[PDB]
Amino acid sequence: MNENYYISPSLDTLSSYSLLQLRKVPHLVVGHKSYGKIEFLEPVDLAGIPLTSLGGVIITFEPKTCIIYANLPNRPKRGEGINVRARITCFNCYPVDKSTRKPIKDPNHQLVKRHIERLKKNPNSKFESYDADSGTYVFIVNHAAE
Amino acid sequence: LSALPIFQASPRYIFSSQNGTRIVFIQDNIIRWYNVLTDSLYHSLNFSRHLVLDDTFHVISSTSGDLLCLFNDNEIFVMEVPWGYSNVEDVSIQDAFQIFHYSIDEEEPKSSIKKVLFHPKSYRDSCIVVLKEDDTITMFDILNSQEKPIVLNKPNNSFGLDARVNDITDLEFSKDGLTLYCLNTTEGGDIFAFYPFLPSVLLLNEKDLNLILNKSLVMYESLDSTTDVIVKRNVIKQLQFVSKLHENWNSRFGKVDIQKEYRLAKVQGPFTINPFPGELYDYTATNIATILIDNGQNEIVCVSFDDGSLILLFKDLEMSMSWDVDNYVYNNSLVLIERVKLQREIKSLITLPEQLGKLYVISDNIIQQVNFMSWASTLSKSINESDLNPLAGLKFESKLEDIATIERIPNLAYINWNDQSNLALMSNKTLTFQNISS
Amino acid sequence: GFKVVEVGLAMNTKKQIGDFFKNLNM
Repeated sequence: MNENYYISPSLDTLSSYSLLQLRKVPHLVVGHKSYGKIEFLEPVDLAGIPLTSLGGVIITFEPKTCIIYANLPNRPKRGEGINVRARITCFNCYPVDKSTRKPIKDPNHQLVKRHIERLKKNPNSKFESYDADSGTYVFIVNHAAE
Repeated sequence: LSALPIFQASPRYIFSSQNGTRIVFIQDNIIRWYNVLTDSLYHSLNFSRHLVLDDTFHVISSTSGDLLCLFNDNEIFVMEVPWGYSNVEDVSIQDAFQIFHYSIDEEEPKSSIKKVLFHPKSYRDSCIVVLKEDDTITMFDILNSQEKPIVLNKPNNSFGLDARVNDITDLEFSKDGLTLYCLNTTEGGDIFAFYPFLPSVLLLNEKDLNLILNKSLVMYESLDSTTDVIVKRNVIKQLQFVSKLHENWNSRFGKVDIQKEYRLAKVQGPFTINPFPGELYDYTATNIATILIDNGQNEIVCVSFDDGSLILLFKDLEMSMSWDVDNYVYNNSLVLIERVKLQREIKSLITLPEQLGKLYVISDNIIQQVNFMSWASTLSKSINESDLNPLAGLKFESKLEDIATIERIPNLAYINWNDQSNLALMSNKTLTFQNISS
Repeated sequence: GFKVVEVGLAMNTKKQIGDFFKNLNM
């Protein structure tokens, strides 16, 4: 788990958890200091999972994207392990200028209104919020591993 | 002449081949084919026994004119026009003309077919490209079951923006033959591209084989140390690949085999469209077309928009081939040359290989023809003569012209008859012919 | 191949033509 990621509770706190209470881990938060984070809104089962994988093996971040379970998914069934409802936050998801491919950070540009309107259109990720200035996009997904 | 035996009737399609010399006519589930210079009578092959068409089906023809592809949202058929046969009676011989079939139900949530295209450079037209609602693009080898279809732009298990290309409205091959342009809608309209997008057996003549080898060498030399590491890798890969092609190229057939490994390529894009018209941010891209400017693969990319507008683009940078790199961008650059507002609802774009720098735009009741050879002809001269001067002054305005009034998006076809090129406009109810200059 | 200089020149001309159209429209 490189310097970029972080988990809550501590990788330490999680280590001391009873083999039993390592299945009811509530309020789990994994994030990348530069790209965004994912907050699980349901208890998570971290049993049978190497606590350092949640770093950049199981949960991974890249510009505007969040990938769960690298290639060849363990097939977590719904409500199992990590496949649970969660709030994902992606930083710098501004609209892009077509002739430059650079981010348009002005809150009133034509693309803004349309950009938001686009985000609200459920791409299997329920829109919760978009900050015109921050460019921060927040949405909810019912099943993390899907 | 509308008084030709093959035409008289009672879904209807018409296609031409070999410089408007051969005509193919579909009506009542029967294929009629007639070679204007070779036959005295036309011939037929009723295929009702294999497929009965309904107005939901789309049918396209390979440019060579040897194959037809009939499809709907669920299945695909590929038939061989019996050129050369005269008496197709044998039930066994007629089934020989049924070359390939596919249904989405053939797979174990099944995405339906949105569009199908023949790969422009597959040997014996053996490759069909299929775009599904999936935004998934698949290549089927019509002539080989020992080939598992190749699926590109597969769905991802990602969240957030731009995992892969989504919301593709149209597809179009570059006139280079190795590139596939995709027009998507996710953000009002953008262009992505698959380079290379190869069939299992690539049609490549000697002139073209050396062109991509030389372009490959120019870029290899163009490498320096500031060059991005990922780019450097691709350029070197490109040169290695094109060199291997040159080593296995069969000159007598002008073809070369391509291993499944080199056919899995990840999309490049979005392309930069500079300078993008501000108005268009309020509309959506509809279609994309590629128009040939000269005889050296020089082309213009054309894109449709909600506002009945058209933007003629030009690719100034040379792309490098890419297979792994996600979100690879690099010389994915397009420049705006002109914008054409037709203020009509553009329902589709069409081109006829036989006419350079000309594009047919089917609006709601008109078929207009945008002719940009006024400037395009000079543009290719300067590209080929490395002289920018001619461009100075040139007004980049295309000649717009109303071809005819339609009612149902007609089927077009170029027919060269007795020293006079013509345009056949086919529709449910009619079959018109019109003179074409040049 | 030989034509390499010829091809490189064409590619370079296209870049120049790229700027022309960039600095032609607003």
